[PDB]
Amino acid sequence: STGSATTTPIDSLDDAYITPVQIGTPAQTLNLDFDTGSSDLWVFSSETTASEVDGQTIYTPSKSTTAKLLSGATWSISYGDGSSSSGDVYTDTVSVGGLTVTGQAVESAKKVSSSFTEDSTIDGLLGLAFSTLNTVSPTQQKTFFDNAKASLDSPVFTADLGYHAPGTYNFGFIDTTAYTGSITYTAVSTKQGFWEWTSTGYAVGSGTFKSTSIDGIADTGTTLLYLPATVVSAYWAQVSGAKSSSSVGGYVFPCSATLPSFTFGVGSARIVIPGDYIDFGPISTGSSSCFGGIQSSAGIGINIFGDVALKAAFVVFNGATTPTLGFASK
Repeated sequence: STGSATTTPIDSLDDAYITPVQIGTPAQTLNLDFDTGSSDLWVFSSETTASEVDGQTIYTPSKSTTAKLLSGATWSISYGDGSSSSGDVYTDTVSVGGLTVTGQAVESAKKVSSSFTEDSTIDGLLGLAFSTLNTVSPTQQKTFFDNAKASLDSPVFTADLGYHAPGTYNFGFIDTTAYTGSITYTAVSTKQGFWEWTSTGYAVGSGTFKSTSIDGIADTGTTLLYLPATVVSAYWAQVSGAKSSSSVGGYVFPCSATLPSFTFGVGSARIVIPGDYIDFGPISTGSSSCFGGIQSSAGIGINIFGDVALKAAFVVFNGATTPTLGFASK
């Protein structure tokens, strides 16, 4: 089997991407944030505290003839961005773009933190990291990809995110028309539950490529590119007027700047992020100071190749017996 669905930026800045997911019988379509950095499929629901729902589409398990309460199971997740959610658990039928899993754990929110309520475009998250990170207790549950793997033509899914434009998540096949050149595969450590790999270095604009190992995660659920402070300082030093702002919480730069590109290594291959992908717009409405898309990972504990990086590439999440990650230019 295979599946294919279109993923669309939630706003004009590409702050996140949503992909429609069919849940239950008859189908309830929710637009979920496909997150290779977490392992829970959780949704706004008829159980969510009413004051915490503000425009999202909800899953109503009582209207699904295939939904079954998973007795005694609860979940609670806290994300690196400070957001959180929690609730109970159903099993139900879940389909993405033609690909169907029966018995998928659907984590129904009872509580969401304010940032989720404040974002009316995200109805929940579909985790695509390793099932070892799933938060359901007392019996951990499997991701959608983990449940679908055995049935897929190949045990893979691909992320092709657009810059200011729609893109595609494919399950079970590699679309050889979606990228240029070849796909370079690189090793993955699953010990932390993430798609964790080691970039071979970086360049800023037309500058000299610096060979240096950068360990980090391929995370479709994080907007920006978080890298070591030495690398981020080298990038922003090339932008006249850029500086790190403690009040804003990272590097800002004059909105009139033209940004240089940023290149990261995958083995001997190179992925080039165009400068425009690094512009996240005014820090506040009407400001002429703009927020940078490359930020220090220093307070995080891990480097994060988020959407800024991944949308420059066609990315293969290879779930073979020994998982690997593939990157191609596009």
